[PDB]
Order: sequence, then C-alpha cells, then structure tokens
Amino acid sequence: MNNDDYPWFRKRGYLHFDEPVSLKKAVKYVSSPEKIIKHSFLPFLSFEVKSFKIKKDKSTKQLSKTEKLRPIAYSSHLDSHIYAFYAEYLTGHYELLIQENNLHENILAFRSLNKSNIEFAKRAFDTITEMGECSAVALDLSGFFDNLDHQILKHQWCKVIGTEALPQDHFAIYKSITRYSKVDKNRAYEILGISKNNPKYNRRKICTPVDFRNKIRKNGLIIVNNSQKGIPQGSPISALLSNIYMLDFDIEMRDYAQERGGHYYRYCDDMLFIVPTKYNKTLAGDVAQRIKHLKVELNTKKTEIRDFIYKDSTLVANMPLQYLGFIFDGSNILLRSSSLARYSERMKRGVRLAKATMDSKNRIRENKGEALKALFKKKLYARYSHIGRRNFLTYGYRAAKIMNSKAIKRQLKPLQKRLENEILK
DNA sequence: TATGCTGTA
RNA sequence: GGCCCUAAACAAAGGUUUAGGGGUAUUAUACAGCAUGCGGCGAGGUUCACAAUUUGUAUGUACUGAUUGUGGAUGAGAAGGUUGGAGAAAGACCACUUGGUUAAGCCGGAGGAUGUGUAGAAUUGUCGCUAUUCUGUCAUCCUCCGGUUUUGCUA
Ligand SMILES: Cc1cn([C@H]2C[C@H](O)[C@@H](COP(=O)(O)OP(=O)(O)OP(=O)(O)O)O2)c(=O)[nH]c1=O
Ligand SMILES: [K+]
Ligand SMILES: [Mg+2]
Repeated sequence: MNNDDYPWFRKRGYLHFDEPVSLKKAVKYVSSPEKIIKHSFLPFLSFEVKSFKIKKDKSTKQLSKTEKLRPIAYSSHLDSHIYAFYAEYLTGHYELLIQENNLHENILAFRSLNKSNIEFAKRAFDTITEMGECSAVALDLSGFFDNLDHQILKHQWCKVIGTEALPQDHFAIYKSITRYSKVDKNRAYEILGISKNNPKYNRRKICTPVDFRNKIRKNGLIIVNNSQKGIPQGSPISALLSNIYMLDFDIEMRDYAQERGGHYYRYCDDMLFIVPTKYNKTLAGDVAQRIKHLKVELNTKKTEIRDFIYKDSTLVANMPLQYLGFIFDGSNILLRSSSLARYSERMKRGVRLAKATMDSKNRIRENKGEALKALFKKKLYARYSHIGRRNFLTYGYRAAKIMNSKAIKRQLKPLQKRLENEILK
C-alpha cells in the first residue's frame, strides 16, 4: 500500500489507551459500516492549558493579572481514524452545498482553499478599500464549540447528508461526538503510577484493558457530557461539524448583507460585516435577534464598530480594525502587537536557556582543565532571526511582501539589534 | 538551585 | 458507572434496570507555511574497568609503579537544576522539577529635542555553495493619546 491514495490516514504521536495501527488494518476496518456500528469507542483524554495576560485598570492606573483556561480533549488512535474517514466523507457533501449557495468566497476557516490568514485579511481590507466610505462591524461568539446544541447539529447533519434521519454508523459517530466521555490525563497518570514528566518510558499504551476496566472506570475517572450542548475541542471532525452547524445562518447573513449592498465573511466564530455607514447601529441587534435560533449567543464584550471616512484623499478610520492578526487603519496595514510580544518573550527565553547551557558545560570543562568556549549562536540565529528559513520573521516578511506594506518592515527592523543586544547582555 | 519547534481559529 | 456483545424482566423510546464478558502494535485539532538550508574539516587525545608483561619490594601468594592491548564513555557547535537512584565511569539513562516578586515592556500617531550621512554591509566553530535582511518617511531620548501583555530582578 501507499499513503498517497488515502489522504485521511495520519499517524498520531500521543499516548492513549490503545496503540497505533498500520494503514492496512485501518483501511479494512473503517471502510466497513458493520464495524463502525459495533465499535467500542474509548473515552477522550483531557487537560487544560494555563495562560496569563496583563490588564491595566483605567480608573486606578494599576496593573492586574488575569487568567484563561482552555479545555483540550483528544481521542484514541482508531477513533481518530474513524473520525478522519467520516470527515473525508462529509467534506464533499458540504463543499457541494457551498457551491449550490455561492458561499465559496464567504466561508474561510477549515477549508482546503490553498490560502492563509494573510490572503483572507488582504481580501477583507481590499473590500473595505474598494467600497469607500463604509462601516466594518466585527462580532464573536462566546464558547462556540462548547455551546453547539445537539439537536440542531443533528438536523444540520441530516441536511448535509440529505436524509430525514441519520444512518446507524453516522448515528453511532454522532452519539460518540455529542454525549462524549473523557478522562483527566493527570488523574489517570496518578492512579496508574505513570510519571507525568516522562510518560512514554517502556510503554506503548497508557494501560492494559483490565487496568482500564478496574483502575480507570471503577474509581470514577470517566466523566460524561450529560448536558444537551457542546462538542470536544481536538477531534478531527469537530471543525467540520462547527462549519456544518452554521450553514443556514451563513446563507441568511449573506442574504442580509447582499440586500444592503454589503459583504459578509466568517472565519470560525469571527464574523465581519462591511456595510454602508447608515446600517452600523441596527446590524448588531439584527444579528443577535437571528442568531438565537442556533442558541449560541454573542460575546458583546468583544464587539467593535469602525467607521471609515476620506481625509481629503486618504481613507481613515476612527479607530484601527483588527482582523486575523493584522491591524488596518484605512491605508496602512500593521502586525498585531500580541505576536510581537510573544516573539519577544520566546526570544528572551531562548537566549537565556542558551546562556544557562553555556554556563553548564563550561563548569565541566573547568573540572577537566579544558579551555572554555563562548556561546554557540547557530540555533539562536536560526530560530529568532531572518537567517533561519521558518520562524516568526519569515512570516513577517511574507506578510510585508503579500500586503505590499512598508509599515510591517519598519516593525520588524529593530528585532535584529534586540537579538544582538540580548546575546551581548 | 533552575527547564525543550512559525501563522490563524 | 461512559462504549460494545450475550441473556433476562417491564412496555413500545433511535428505551430503562439487572447478571456475565471485552478493548486488534508489526501530552490536542483543522487549514497554511517549510522541508536549526546543504556538503566538507575539527579528533591529537582524555577518563573508567579488565587482561598480558616487567618494575619497587615482601613470602605458586601480597600488593604496587609503568608500558602494551580489549571494551564502556567522551570533545562537535548549546535540553537548565538536585550530588536523589542505578552504575566501574559518563557530558548518557531513571526519579522530582514549567517557581516567586514586580510595574512597567512593545506597536502606532502627535509635540519636542539630540547626534550627524547602487553599490556597499551583515549572518553560523570554520570553509564553500546558497539563502535572507539593511542602506534619510536616518538613529537615540523625554512628555501626551489610542492599542496590547509583557519587562526587570531572583531561585
Ligand atoms: C485558539 C484556539 C482555538 N481553538 C478552537 C476552539 C474554539 O472553540 C474555537 C474558537 O476559539 P476562539 O474564538 O479563538 O476563543 P474562544 O471561542 O474559546 O473564546 P475565548 O477567547 O474567550 O476563550 O477554535 C482550538 O482548538 N485551539 C486553539 O488554540
Ligand atoms: K557545518
Ligand atoms: Mg468563541
């Protein structure tokens, strides 16, 4: 066999309750609907990622620390092959329904369009530029993957496959993905005696099946989503189901924008409306009235309305507009500051770890009487400077090249001297 | 006595 | 205790409850970018343990200095700490380890000051082939306005 004929097959690298299968067994298993109906689905493994960001209180001029947690959940190997195979099945029907409704240019995320966020941001900013005096309204959903109603998702899934009810293997996958069960990874590693720091030492599965059935299940580690909403974040099929969920709302929003001479774009839960200025007040309530049929609700705290006028030749905004990592002021395109702050943090951490390792090995050379050596800089320049082939700066100069922006090049210019001064520190 | 791979969501 | 299979009871749901059994090696996702760029040269030794001799002495034995071989580790282009295990040793493996404290750091635009300038320059231990970046809307500093989440010190 050869992997090119089967594009859905990807070999997963993580530990789980099972261990990865070959291509030859996987193809023979997932292509039989009789196996899918009688499949014994394993629970997801779960963990949460910790993040801090700083906020300045405007009433006090004192800094505050805020916290955000994201529930990660990922499935076992054979279940991942089943989800990838049925995502490959559903993708063709969804892309036919895109072309039948002329939604090809409006729906952006999770589609194999051979384009990146730079081209989508360029399309949006060029649309604003071509339209002239207009208003851009940006919207967002609060907890998108955690609030998908199961019956609405079932109705959209039947509409995409073209039936009044799900067939048995499609219904089995629907039951597995909606009323999902999950096991916390750290509690499993505590109970099984697996080290949290080096879990892969001398094992291929997390545990034998009898240890699963006694230690994992009977100690109450399996938690079942008995609520009527949400899908897990990290399955191969979840992004496609999030696109299938929104389809009739995307048709209605395209009709709403096209009636008023406007445009509509959606990238996951990031909706952008570009409309004439007289519609800027009414739109934000009109979208919220229509979206309650899907039972997801708007994140009112993130909503931004920006108005564009000509300053005697130049289109200027009242405040700059952020979309997919770029900042648009009306004629100028800039990089979002969060990526530059992330780059500064990663660069300083990397140079500090390199200096720590340089201090580490020189103490060994001192003991043997060998002469000391200076800091090796090949890995430092490869990851944090323009000389390396794939880093943050290569993305920045690609963005400057595509969007024809000298302002992005002015942002990236002091980073070389900052890397050199961080090395010389 | 101090910790390990771009971009968007 | 979720999931699947078998059997039983109660009615008629894409059902509940009970009893028994099971989980197929050969640290997240989806699109996009890109395939720590590529190829030579460092390398003489050092350390640890055995083995054959001969060397300073005692009585086949006790050690012990040095040659000479066999094997483990190691210099090499930054994966940090603890003298905690294993070990003959290891810069390798196993175990624990992703803290605290800060109030400012970055991006853009206005007011100022301050220093002067079409081929050349910069980039890895080193060399060669590439590849990328900069070059008066010049560079540094101090107050405002808007955005953003990092910055310094210390284990
Ligand atoms: C950022 C991010 C998003 N996603 C998916 C899951 C999210 O439901 C979806 C959109 O996420 P976001 O809109 O980026 O964030 P959010 O919806 O969770 O809201 P908040 O920022 O307040 O937390 O994209 C990931 O799977 N991994 C990621 O790292
Ligand atoms: K080299
Ligand atoms: Mg959201």
